[PDB]
Amino acid sequence: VPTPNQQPEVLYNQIFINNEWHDAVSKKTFPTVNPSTGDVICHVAEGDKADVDRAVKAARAAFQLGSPWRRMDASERGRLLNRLADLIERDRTYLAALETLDNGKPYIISYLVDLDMVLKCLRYYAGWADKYHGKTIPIDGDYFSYTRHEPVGVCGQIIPWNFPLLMQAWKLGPALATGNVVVMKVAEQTPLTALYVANLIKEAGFPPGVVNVIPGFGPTAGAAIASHEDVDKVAFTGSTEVGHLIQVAAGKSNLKRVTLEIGGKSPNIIMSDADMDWAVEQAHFALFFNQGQCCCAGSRTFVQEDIYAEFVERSVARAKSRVVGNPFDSRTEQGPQVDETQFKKVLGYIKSGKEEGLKLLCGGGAAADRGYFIQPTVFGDLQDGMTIAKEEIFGPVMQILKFKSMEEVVGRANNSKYGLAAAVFTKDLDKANYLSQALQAGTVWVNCYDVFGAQSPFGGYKLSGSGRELGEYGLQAYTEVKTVTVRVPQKNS
Amino acid sequence: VPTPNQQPEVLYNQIFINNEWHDAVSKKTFPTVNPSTGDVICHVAEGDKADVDRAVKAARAAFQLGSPWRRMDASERGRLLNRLADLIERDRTYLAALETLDNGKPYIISYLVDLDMVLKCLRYYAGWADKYHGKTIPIDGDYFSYTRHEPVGVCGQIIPWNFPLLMQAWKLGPALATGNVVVMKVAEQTPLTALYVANLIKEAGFPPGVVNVIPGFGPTAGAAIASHEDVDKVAFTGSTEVGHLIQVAAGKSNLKRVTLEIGGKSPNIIMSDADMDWAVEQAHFALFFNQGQCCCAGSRTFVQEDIYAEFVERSVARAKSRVVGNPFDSRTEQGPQVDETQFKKVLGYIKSGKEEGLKLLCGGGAAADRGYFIQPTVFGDLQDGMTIAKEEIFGPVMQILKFKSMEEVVGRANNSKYGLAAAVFTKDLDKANYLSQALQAGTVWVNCYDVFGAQSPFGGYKLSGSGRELGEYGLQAYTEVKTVTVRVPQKNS
Amino acid sequence: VPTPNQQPEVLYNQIFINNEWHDAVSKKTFPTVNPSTGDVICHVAEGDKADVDRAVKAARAAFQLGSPWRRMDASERGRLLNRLADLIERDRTYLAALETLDNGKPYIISYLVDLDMVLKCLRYYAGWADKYHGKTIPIDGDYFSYTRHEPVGVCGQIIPWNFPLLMQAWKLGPALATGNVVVMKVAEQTPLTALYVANLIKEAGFPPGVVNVIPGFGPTAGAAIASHEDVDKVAFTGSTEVGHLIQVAAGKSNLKRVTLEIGGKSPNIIMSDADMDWAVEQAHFALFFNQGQCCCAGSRTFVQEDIYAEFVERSVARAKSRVVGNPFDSRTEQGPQVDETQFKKVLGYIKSGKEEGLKLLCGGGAAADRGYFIQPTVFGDLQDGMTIAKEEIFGPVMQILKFKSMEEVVGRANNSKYGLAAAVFTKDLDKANYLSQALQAGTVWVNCYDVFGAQSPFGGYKLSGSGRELGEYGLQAYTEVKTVTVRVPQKNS
Amino acid sequence: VPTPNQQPEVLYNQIFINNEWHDAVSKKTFPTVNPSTGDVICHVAEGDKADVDRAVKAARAAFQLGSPWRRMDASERGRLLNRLADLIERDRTYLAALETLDNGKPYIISYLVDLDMVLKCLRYYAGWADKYHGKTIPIDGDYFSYTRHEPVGVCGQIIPWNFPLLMQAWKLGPALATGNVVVMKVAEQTPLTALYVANLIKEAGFPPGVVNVIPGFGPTAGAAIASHEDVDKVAFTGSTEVGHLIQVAAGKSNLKRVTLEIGGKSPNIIMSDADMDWAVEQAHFALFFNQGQCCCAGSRTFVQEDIYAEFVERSVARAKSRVVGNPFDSRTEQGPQVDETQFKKVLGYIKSGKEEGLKLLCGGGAAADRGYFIQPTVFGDLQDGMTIAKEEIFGPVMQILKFKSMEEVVGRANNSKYGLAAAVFTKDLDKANYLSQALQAGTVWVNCYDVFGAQSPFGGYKLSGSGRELGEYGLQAYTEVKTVTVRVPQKNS
Ligand SMILES: NC(=O)c1ccc[n+]([C@@H]2O[C@H](COP(=O)([O-])OP(=O)(O)OC[C@H]3O[C@@H](n4cnc5c(N)ncnc54)[C@H](O)[C@@H]3O)[C@@H](O)[C@H]2O)c1
Ligand SMILES: [Sm+3]
Ligand SMILES: [Sm+3]
Ligand SMILES: [Sm+3]
Ligand SMILES: [Sm+3]
Repeated sequence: VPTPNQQPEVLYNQIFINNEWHDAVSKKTFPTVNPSTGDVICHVAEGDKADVDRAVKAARAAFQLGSPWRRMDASERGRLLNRLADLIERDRTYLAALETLDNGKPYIISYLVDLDMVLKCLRYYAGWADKYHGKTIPIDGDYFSYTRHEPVGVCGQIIPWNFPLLMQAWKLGPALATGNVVVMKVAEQTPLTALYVANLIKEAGFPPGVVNVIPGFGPTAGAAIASHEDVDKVAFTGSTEVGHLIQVAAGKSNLKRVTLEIGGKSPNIIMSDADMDWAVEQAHFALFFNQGQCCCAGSRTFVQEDIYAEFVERSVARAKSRVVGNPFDSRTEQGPQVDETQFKKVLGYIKSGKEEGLKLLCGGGAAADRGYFIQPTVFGDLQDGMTIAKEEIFGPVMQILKFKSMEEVVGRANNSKYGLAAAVFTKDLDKANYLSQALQAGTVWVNCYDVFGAQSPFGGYKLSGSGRELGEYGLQAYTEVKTVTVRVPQKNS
Repeated sequence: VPTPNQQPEVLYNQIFINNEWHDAVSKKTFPTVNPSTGDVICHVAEGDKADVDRAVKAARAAFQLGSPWRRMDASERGRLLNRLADLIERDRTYLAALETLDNGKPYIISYLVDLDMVLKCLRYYAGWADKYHGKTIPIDGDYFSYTRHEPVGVCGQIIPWNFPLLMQAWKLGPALATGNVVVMKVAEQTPLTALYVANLIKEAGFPPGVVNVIPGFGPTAGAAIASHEDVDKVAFTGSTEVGHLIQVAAGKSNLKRVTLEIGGKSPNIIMSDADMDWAVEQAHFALFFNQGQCCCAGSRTFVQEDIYAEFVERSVARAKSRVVGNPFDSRTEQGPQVDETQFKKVLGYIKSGKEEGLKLLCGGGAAADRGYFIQPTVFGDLQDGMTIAKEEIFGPVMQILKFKSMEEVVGRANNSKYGLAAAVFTKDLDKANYLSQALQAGTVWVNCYDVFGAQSPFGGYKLSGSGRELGEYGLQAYTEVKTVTVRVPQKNS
Repeated sequence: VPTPNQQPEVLYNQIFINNEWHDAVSKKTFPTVNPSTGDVICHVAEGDKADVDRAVKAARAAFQLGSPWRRMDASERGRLLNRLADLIERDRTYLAALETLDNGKPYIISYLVDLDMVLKCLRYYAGWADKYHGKTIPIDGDYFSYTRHEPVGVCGQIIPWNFPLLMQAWKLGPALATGNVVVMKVAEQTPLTALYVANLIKEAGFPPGVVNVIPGFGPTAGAAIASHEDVDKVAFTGSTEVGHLIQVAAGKSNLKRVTLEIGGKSPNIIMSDADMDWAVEQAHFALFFNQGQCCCAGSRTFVQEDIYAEFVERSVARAKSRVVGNPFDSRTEQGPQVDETQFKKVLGYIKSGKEEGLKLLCGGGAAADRGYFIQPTVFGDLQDGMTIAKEEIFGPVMQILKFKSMEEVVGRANNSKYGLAAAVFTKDLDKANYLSQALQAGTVWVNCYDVFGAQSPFGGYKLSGSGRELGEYGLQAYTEVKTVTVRVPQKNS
Repeated sequence: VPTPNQQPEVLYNQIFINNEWHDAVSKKTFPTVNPSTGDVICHVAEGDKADVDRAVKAARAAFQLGSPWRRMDASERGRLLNRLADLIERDRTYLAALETLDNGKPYIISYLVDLDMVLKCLRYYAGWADKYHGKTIPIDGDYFSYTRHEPVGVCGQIIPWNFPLLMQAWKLGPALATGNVVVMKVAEQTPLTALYVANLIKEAGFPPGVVNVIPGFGPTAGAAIASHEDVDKVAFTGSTEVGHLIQVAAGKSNLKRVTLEIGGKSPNIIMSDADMDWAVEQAHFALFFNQGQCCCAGSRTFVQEDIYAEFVERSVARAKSRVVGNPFDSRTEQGPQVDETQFKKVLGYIKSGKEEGLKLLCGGGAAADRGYFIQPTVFGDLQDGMTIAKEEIFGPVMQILKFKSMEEVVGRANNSKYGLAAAVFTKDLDKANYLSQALQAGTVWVNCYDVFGAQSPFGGYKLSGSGRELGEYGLQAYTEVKTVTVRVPQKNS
């Protein structure tokens, strides 16, 4: 991994509309902070409804029948998505460092994980551009019926701050591959990298208006997109709380298509026959990954009684060794929580757990006096009714529950409003299969966790979402089907 | 066509839950009227939230992992759907007669069109039960990734009164084929036929709880389903106005999946090289079909100037010959409008058109003093800004507009909030191709209209809906994808 | 199971062409024998090239563009396939008894297994008729490219005698569902049942010429189809030896499409962790099923040393209790071998095994002096180089080999020219996964054997075939793709 | 178009096996000639059975389970294909020049057409690598059935000389995208470019043994692959004559999978309402393109009598202006015929036509005394029974036939053993629709010709082939389906 620049230059910090950078109509700006220090990195333009409106107009124009983007070859769309990937790889070290600076996650991770996954995502959807065929349908009568899978139109895409570059990639990949136009609202906590990529979009040769990126706040620029009378589809990734708002906004207005990838409280079921060493390390990763700031985190580790104590002993030991520190330090495994708000938020949960009567196995407190660092906390002997066993903590706080039978664990694991993911650690074939099928989750990892693939769909089962976001499934939400039934002289098979 | 019984006996008039008939919790009932006479056919149980809740519980139970329906083989689901089809065909004369008595549409149509389309739909989806495969995905790393296309859960389906039996079949086919459970709310204006088929479902051998039919009112039983914390998905077909409500209800509550098949103001573009005889008859059919009570009706007939006068003269002549009368009379082409409220509503539009300054070419008034009959009205020389040229009349009121160029007609045709369908009559290949691609509609009929096929998707492009309802596409909304990524010792191609 | 008629009346015994029964052009006939007695059931007309040519002519005519069959709705094709299934079910008792009478297999099997699987197959493909869509392709340039999945043409289908009715159904289902015409050659050992179904085809309402069934001999009628200048595609199921002949014939002549489903030597790998009770019973079933006359039979039972002795002991015990007798007796598990030729052939193999130096664990000799009955033989301590461990015996002769490691078993199991199927019995997830992927077989059963599903494909990996025969895959070989690229004034997404 | 090097350096002229260049086992070589001069470009190694065997071994090893290639991620396969495309583009000018030097086609065409199509094809299939999913099948009973789309194995691919680089790309694209290994036999008349790309494969980072290129002769190296006991599948593109041989070879040997892309005699139907200017130029292109050396050339131009005379007059004038000359001259439209053998072969046909009694409208003779140049010949008033109207000329010799009705032209156009392509020029929608469905051709071009797209399949209907070569269809032939049915404790929907 290339040596990063612990202070990457911030080259772009405005609103990107029509391959041009401009300030907010109000000239307002908001600060972005480096979570590791608490110092302001720079000031980004504060987009609002006016800027959203301007962007939507730009996007609508770019989507007009006969525009370069509409007329462009599907193959060339894939070409552009690949060119974008190339530029991103060219600037891999810069983007990784900027990501870590803006987000807090370990540089090594931003580089080897995030950027790799961004590249693999864009490159994956570049190949889908000219392969998402429609169908010729054998209708009754003397007709020739077929379907056109055309773009849904102007797509509003709102993303969170946990995986800035990646969440952007997840949205842009299928949207652009299907020939859609975009008006994206990036998280105010981490806007720096998306803006840089926005410029790479221009450099890649994307037609003006195709991708519009607007930095700003939620109920401001985000809501402006959600209830816009000219945004055809909205893709939202964030809190379940805001998810409700997004959906309600669509109903009250444009009646635009909605897809939501939201919160979770994923159960991590460990059976007695599970390989301990593996089950332990993966259980650690499943929850602490990305400062515990992951939607599909295994927030409820259900360990079978026969191995509970042992597992617990090992989980605590691993949490005890987990190195928290400067994101840029090669040996730092845990960086700071994205921001103070999230910092105090997490601590509030640690407080709740202790108060509701939980076995605090690892120190639940700040790890430093400067950045927003929190100690890898592990709570033992959890009860389903406890807040920390119900609510998404989104911080390095592990919950370890004990179960006896599978009949029992299935019911318990499924007893949640969330249903984004789950995992099963077992050596037995039948137990793996039975559980996979019984768990009401968008993704069930067997003998592993957090395994993401551009080719495999991701999504929620209940209040954790609707619609899938990767693979061929990711193209569906970005397609408007058109049936054309033509009368023919005489139909034949 | 078998001679019907002008007065079919109403055998079922209660709430169907768990293969059993019960009265409403409140014991309240509401009358159902025969639009041809204005007399009450009988009184149906008035379902409300309480009944909806009891139906949802029955549905949830039927969906329980390990229940007969869950464990049932996909093939047997197809068997049950076919069995249902057979029983419906067995009772074809009865159901067509009852349909006509409760709805108003001509008996010949109920029999040859509706009932035929009902059978073709169910029989089509019976074949999909065991064929909607999931996928094995070539993911990166040593894993085995695949997807499970599982049922979405408890499906709430709300249908209108224009095609009672058909709208029900449109909903039940894909829902049942995919292994889902149903809580259906039937239109208060025409509940009788749905209830009969409800019992046929029991007789077919469908497990109790799988399909629950609730007769009642909209803001009552309908809203109860839309905002239910235990209904996983809602499928709505009705007005765009109510559609907003359905979507907002979902966001404020369960965040359930939503699909909307709503209103329209479909344009019927007639080019000068169109075969007159055909273009005229089909343009007549396009708007007057089913008492003009059709979502995708060609409510805006744009005739190219070069043939405008001639076309209009023939349109009016055709309207003048259109026989309005007793739906049971074999020569009756037009029955009465579903109910007085719709009656008064249609006349209100004829009034608007006149006042807005339109060429009333065919008498716009009642056609009788008994039932709810209205004269096949034809308005000529319409202007896009006129209400009747903007709003969905849903009655036998034809609007004929004139255009010069295609560039112009494309823009005008597309100038609408709706986008459910459209059609183009031409002998020219390039004009057919160009327009079909240019019209923002879920269905574009070329040289025909109202051609529906169980195998071809149907849906709206803007405020006319979201999601498709037929063909393979009709299965999507009823599927919940599950990605199972299993770690393997060593992956190989 | 309905009490059969020990002596079913043979109603049809000629050549079926154009919904009509006629004798062979030569008026020749050949006898069909009841293997349980050795007595002639009746005499069937002997078709040859002359009759095949007449049939092909009939088929070609029925395939003419504009014929009722070509113009027929895809849904109607499905309707006809369903009608055929219904009639077959109506005559289930008769067909089962006739099957047993002419084949030898136990009546209970013919009824509960064969006939059920025939119904399930036809019913499955009925649903495929109107669902095998083509595609609209997003080609570069101003074009509208799409594909038509049309019938391949005149299909010659040659079947074996092991599962008469079933093999017929496997061929007819996909052929007719895709709109093709048929020229079928039925096994001279068991032509009776196929002929009866042939007439049910007529009764179902199938257009004349669409399905032509020709009873006769191999190098006679079979070869006549194989090298016919007007047969578009040949589907063969038989011996690997004849398979070579069929493909060579195609290349020599019409260059028609070829698919072969041939012989096997399927390995059954039982690992130490396997549940004995089940592994032993399924291992018994995997080999002895249908008088050991099954292409995918587990002809090489590789038992892991740690449980070899124990396993063998039980295999033998089960072999010893295996009831061989009158197919019509409820207690009969094993009927006679199809015919004398196969009887002597099987005995030859038992002879071989003994001479090759094998542990004869169960008597390898005739079980009666009347019909063609053979004692369920079990050979222990087999060596890969032994003929009985190499060649397809096709009789109740069990081979039990011993293995130590997976690495070793994989290589050994794969060391065969055949590759039709394999099975793995384990409780371990990783072993199941690893083996499934490592075994070069068209079907790998895990913890079960001979599990067939109309929805899952079946086929060979090497000298055991080419192409798949069930599920959606079974439609491929019966489809001819046509790309239509039309010039459009202006292409848009 | 960059100025080429009229004498590009030949850097590679040996056999490529294991990313290494070696001479033939016999040390024999054969000359490769420049058709424009008749002078020898250089000497290439003459591969034979021995070298094929060597290559097969290399490929077999590269395909071993656990190999870098077998273990490689499908995405990485796509990455390698894209890497190869980049290297090919990097050397576009060199490759174009070398292609022209060894083939004879105009440099401008090699550059803007051939190389462009080469890049487009490879880049297209790069995207397929991780997208050709298998499926999870809803089988009956307590099982989990799914399919694995695995590589077929060692693929032998034999290509002709008309589009050297492109034919290679058509084979390599799907083969490599699906994870297969290759043993390719390149045309003795034009081996130079394939060999250079062979080295670029090495440079791209492809594992050794994955692609082996062998220059040599047909009945020698070609047949050695066709009848190899270890080549799992053979893909052939060449003459129908040799096609028979290839298929026969497969049947006599390994029983390997076969796909043939062979000769044609495509009809070009021009209706009276066809735009003359366009129909005339397209008709010219359709036959003369690539020195008339194109499999799907419109060698039977059926002009509707009403426009016959006029069309012919225009066709002749066009042929009369067609510039034949030095392939490297910007003004050259027609280069020399690949080789003397083909040169005399074409002249033989011109002699035939004259003798058969045809209207020689344009000089049917050599165009120069140096290279292999032939004058753009046009024969008028052709009769279906004439040799030149039946046999593939494969040179610049146009056949113009006259027809009266559609019914007539359909039957005539279809009266051929070939069925590779066809075209229809009409302004009428119904005529276009009717004919497209009526013509038995793998591709029917409407108002255009020779329009190829990596996304749309190409193939023959009769003696012109079997199987398709582009789009998703191109992956089918390179996939081996494996059904894995696992027993599960309890199956649920
Ligand atoms: N893959 C499968 O689906 C499948 C299924 C069942 C059986 N089989 C295989 O079939 C064989 C058992 O059946 P069989 O003894 O009847 O096979 P067989 O080769 O002797 O003959 C089978 C069919 O082909 C015909 N035929 C025979 N010789 C012919 C020739 N020279 N040219 C053209 N047609 C000819 C026969 O008359 C009969 O109709 C075994 O190899 C078994 O494994 C395969
Ligand atoms: Sm927030
Ligand atoms: Sm209402
Ligand atoms: Sm034989
Ligand atoms: Sm040759």
